[PDB]
Amino acid sequence: SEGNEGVIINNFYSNQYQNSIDLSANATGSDPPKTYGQFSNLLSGAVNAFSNMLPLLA
Amino acid sequence: ENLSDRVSQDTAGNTVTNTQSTVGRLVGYGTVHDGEHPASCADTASEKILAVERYYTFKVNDWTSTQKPFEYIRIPLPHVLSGEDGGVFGATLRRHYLVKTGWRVQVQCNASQFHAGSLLVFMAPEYPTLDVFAMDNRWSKDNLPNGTRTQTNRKGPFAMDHQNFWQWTLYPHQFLNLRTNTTVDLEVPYVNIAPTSSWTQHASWTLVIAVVAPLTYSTGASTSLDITASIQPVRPVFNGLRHEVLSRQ
Repeated sequence: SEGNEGVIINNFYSNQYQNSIDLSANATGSDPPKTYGQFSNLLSGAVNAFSNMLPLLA
Repeated sequence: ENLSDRVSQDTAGNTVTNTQSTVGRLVGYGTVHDGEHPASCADTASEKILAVERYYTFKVNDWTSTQKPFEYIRIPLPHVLSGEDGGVFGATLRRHYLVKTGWRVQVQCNASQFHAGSLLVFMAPEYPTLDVFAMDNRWSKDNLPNGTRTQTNRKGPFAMDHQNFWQWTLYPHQFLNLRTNTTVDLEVPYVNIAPTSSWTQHASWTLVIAVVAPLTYSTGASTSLDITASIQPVRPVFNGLRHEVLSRQ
């Protein structure tokens, strides 16, 4: 059930603050999101296709 | 080691050449000998002899540290293959008056990644050879670049056998650069003053091997690099059958 609290008013602090956050873990693991934000260093020119090419060795 | 789109084979009869470091086949004048009959001959030609359309392989010489730039070795055609080393080619050639053919060559020379140097291999029509049309014996810088003039012709500007080697690359050629390749492949079509040739007195094409960047290496590296060649007559067509030349020499 619930405890000993019987106030009519909506809790002034939201729940994620008033209480701990119950989480549940699934047995088989979970995939991290793909990206944690948009910060990134980028590697360009990695590959090919296009230059002063095919004078270039085989 | 040698790679992939650089690994290449060429089958000629019962003959096949393989290289693991090619740079492609340079086809001079951009055409190949078609094997067509000479329009100046009423007689039907003997053509398509399998025993003749193959590669003849023999050694040219030795490349050493000593060669200087532009020293060369000449291999007159068809003459070099008219003897015993010419097999059925030679044998057929000595009994015909006339021959019409193209040439397909491969010259070979290996060193290592610790050697430095480069050869220039070219093929040239009407290149001035020895009188007797034989392969040069030793490397020479003989009669370059103004030709051979008469003893007394003290003030003559030059002779018609001049050869300005600074321009030898105008000829169908390929470089044998030790850091890059081990073989050079060339092919030339038929070219002459007439529709077919009286080969007996004319060496219309010469295969030339010249040093352009002298051989360099540190101690313990191989010291003399042999140079060998594989030559194949391309669709030779013979006419004017008679007895044997004989003095084949």
